[PDB]
Amino acid sequence: EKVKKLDKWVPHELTENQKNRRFEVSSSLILRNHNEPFLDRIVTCDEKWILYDNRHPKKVMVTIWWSAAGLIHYSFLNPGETITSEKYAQEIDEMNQKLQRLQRPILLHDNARPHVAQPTLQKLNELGYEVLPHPPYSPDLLPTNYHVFKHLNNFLQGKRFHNQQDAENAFQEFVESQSTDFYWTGINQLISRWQKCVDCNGSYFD
Amino acid sequence: KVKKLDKWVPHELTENQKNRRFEVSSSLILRNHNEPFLDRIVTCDEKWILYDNRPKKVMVTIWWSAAGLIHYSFLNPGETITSEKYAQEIDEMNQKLQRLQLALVRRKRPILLHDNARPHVAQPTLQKLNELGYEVLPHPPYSPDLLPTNYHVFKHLNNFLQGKRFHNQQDAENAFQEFVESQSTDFYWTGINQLISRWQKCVDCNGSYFD
Repeated sequence: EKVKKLDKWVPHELTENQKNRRFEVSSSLILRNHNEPFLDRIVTCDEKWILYDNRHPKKVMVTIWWSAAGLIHYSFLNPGETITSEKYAQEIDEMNQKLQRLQRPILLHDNARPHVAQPTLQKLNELGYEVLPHPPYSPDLLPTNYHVFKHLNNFLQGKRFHNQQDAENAFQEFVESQSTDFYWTGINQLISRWQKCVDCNGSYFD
Repeated sequence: KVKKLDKWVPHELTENQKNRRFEVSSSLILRNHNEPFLDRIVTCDEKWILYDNRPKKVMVTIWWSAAGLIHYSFLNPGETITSEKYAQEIDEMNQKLQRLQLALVRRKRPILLHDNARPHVAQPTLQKLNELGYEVLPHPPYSPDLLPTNYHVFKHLNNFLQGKRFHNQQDAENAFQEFVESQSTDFYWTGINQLISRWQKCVDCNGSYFD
């Protein structure tokens, strides 16, 4: 049985074992960061379906890569082209190129997805990326979902797009219209979130 | 399933079991490369000691670190460890750590490497580690080749226990004590400062076993 949390499908009631993994990771991150601060090294990412009609249907999947410094790279996935480990690998590799030019980094993302397989992992290892521990079923702890994609939504409400290029202009209008303070905030809010999780002994706190 | 290094690990790792082992080793190597953390590790695991060694048994637990033994403890037969008891165990282990460290310049903050797969690793245990400021290193399921206790200490034990029989628990226990006391401080350092190379191999082997 499932429920939608931050647009992501998640247990209608976490198991005891699922709250332990959340508490354990949250606790350790809070401690890690207090002793050896790393928030400012975090690169994070997720995907969101953008619906052509914001009141089956038609929609386009976007992927965004960002850090507290600001946006790094987003791309769109063409309708009917479900993404694979080897292209994600690609995505990663040019994400890294754009980053280098702005400028080791630490990646925070949902590791429990398909395109997160050997080629992908290979790429990150190869490129020198440490992946941050992340408890299963925890959208509340991924900044793209609790921050970025949430504000995107407020921006998307009541919008009808006709062509793909329109959606993309709405997204890109949105991301590009964002201050660096917007990204800085998404990331630096993590510590509070880890704490809030711990206090809830690993349950959802919002 | 099938036993490896004493513990029940599958015959074939599903493709992600091997992915997780890769994801962690890669990250741990990288993290250690950016900010060395080995010498802050405190590791521990549990092992049914057997009465004749070439059924009656006695479970032993050992906490240690690259600097030495910290604390070990036996569980009589018939007794099961409770998350609360384990929590108490941690609190005791911790107190020894600080006497051992009380000697130093700056204690740095301990990173526990241990098997969270156990069942007595639950809220009470988690609460205690948190309450004590203990970081917990990530650990891939079914990966005894990565816990030093299992691959280093417990291995050299089977190697000193072989062809030995005792007809009482105190006498088993006594054997263990004899062993760990005859280990010099850099026998422990070696179990720890060996992880890097063990992580790598897991990576070079794309998340599979390597011995």
